[PDB]
Amino acid sequence: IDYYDYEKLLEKAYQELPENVKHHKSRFEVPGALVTIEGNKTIIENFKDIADALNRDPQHLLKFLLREIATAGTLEGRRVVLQGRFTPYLIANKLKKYIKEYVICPVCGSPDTKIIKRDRFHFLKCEACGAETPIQH
Amino acid sequence: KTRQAEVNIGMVGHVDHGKTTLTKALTGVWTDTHSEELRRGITIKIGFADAEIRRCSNCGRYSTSPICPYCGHETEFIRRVSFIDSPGHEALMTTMLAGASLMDGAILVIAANEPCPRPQTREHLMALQIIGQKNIIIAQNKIELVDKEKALENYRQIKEFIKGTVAENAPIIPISALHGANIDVLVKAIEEFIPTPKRDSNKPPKMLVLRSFDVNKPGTPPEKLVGGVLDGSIVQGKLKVGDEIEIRPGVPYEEHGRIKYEPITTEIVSLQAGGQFVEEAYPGGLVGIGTKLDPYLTKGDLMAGNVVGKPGKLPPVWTDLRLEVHLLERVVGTEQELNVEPIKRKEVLLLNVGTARTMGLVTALGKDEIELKLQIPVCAEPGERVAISRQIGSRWRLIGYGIIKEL
Ligand SMILES: Nc1nc2c(ncn2[C@@H]2O[C@H](COP(=O)(O)OP(=O)(O)O)[C@@H](O)[C@H]2O)c(=O)[nH]1
Ligand SMILES: [Mg+2]
Ligand SMILES: [Zn+2]
Ligand SMILES: [Zn+2]
Repeated sequence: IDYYDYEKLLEKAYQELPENVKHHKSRFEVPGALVTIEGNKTIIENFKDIADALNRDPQHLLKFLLREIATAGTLEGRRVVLQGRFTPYLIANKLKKYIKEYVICPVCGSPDTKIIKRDRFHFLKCEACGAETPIQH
Repeated sequence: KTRQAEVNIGMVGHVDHGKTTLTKALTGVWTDTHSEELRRGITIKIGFADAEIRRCSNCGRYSTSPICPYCGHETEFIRRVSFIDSPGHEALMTTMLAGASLMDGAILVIAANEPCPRPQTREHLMALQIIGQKNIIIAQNKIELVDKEKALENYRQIKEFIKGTVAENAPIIPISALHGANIDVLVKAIEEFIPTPKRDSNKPPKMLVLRSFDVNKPGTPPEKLVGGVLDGSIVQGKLKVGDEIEIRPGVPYEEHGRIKYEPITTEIVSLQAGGQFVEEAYPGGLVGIGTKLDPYLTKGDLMAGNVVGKPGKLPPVWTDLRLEVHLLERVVGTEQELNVEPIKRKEVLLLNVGTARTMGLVTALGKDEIELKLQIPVCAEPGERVAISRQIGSRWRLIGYGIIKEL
């Protein structure tokens, strides 16, 4: 895809564009990543804001990351320490996926999905439609 | 050679469309010691940020990161570049006109959620136009803030804005510096456009010293603890460890006349470029030279503004200066500040050439030409562009530029 075909470039630009912001149903309160790479460690000190905006636990996300990524981190007073170096977009791309498979309903898109547990199995989901997707993916 | 920075990309655009955000986002991961990720500069408040453009071997996409942002595999080094960012619509402007010999390309960041040509955005395109910088990439940012209707209207606007300019053939990449929408497309474009030029390394060396220091600190070892160190942008040829260099204006002496700078010579001990130490540095990014000089001479950035090169082959130092004045048609500011009254005999101007900054006194007037005595000698090659800035109240406002002529 050549750089002069603005159109395609535009649609290519909106798929990467997050959910909450990309399409119809918009949880819109998700503030973008704030990344600070100090010395040899990456720190997203805007974390709380993200989780609290996604209405998801704090450590439920710390994990999803260290999963998609291979580092170690600890949460603290609304910030997070990552053991290596990660560009704001690397992280920016992982949060995108989280919202997609842990905060949105695939039948009726709704930021209102919630983590539930009705067996040792983590079926979590929707307070609006009622669909209970099995999410561990 | 080194994997050091091969080209200086200037980050220009309005003062809020997002130039600084995009820069950090792309350079954050390439700042390890004695520089937490981002800060602006000395007199040319210019700032240099390095970034390694890499290619994901698995998905095939480009980024500025070691681990593919998307798939997660290891990326491959393709090149190292350096962005020149600067908070302050003026400072950038001054830098561009003055040290146009530093940039090799520029990335015009234009916010999509505002009328295309903003007062400031025009001035840069105006500056880029004046220094013959044609290698330009346009970054329509904040695409996530305008529905596809407005976006296309903005796109069109930009197109009308650039036609008949140096950025007439520049791509218009819709991106999101915040979320990273199309950063891969962008980074890739930096390779398509703005490639490393063909430079004949054999040309005699010339470096514009941006800063000078005394890395010494009561660490106390008395042995071979480093001497004076200079940081600058090689702009011609190359410097090599073990090279004998000639600093330009030089060190001042005790009033025989009043003030007199004598050119000084020293030997290069070390060279930092790309985060490591090399035996040979080239243009692109910042270069940290280590000398055998008395740190007492470079401490406090006194050497700043000087030029380095091989003894004999350097520019001509000047004590006086005539210039081919060209006042600019500025739009940013207030009507007063705007319509610049022509320079007057005896007015005290602020001059910028290379990395040197000095006050000059207008001692002559002609037709679109003037004369000036320098407060501080400045090392310059005739034909080189000099930034001219008048005061206007408490601040210093750029009113135009002059062309170095012979007296
Ligand atoms: N929504 C959104 N905001 C952005 C984007 N890029 C930059 N910004 C915001 O625009 C403002 C900053 O632009 P900034 O970095 O200050 O611009 P500068 O003034 O040219 O230095 C900040 O609030 C940024 O976080 C983007 O892609 N999307
Ligand atoms: Mg800024
Ligand atoms: Zn649902
Ligand atoms: Zn990849």
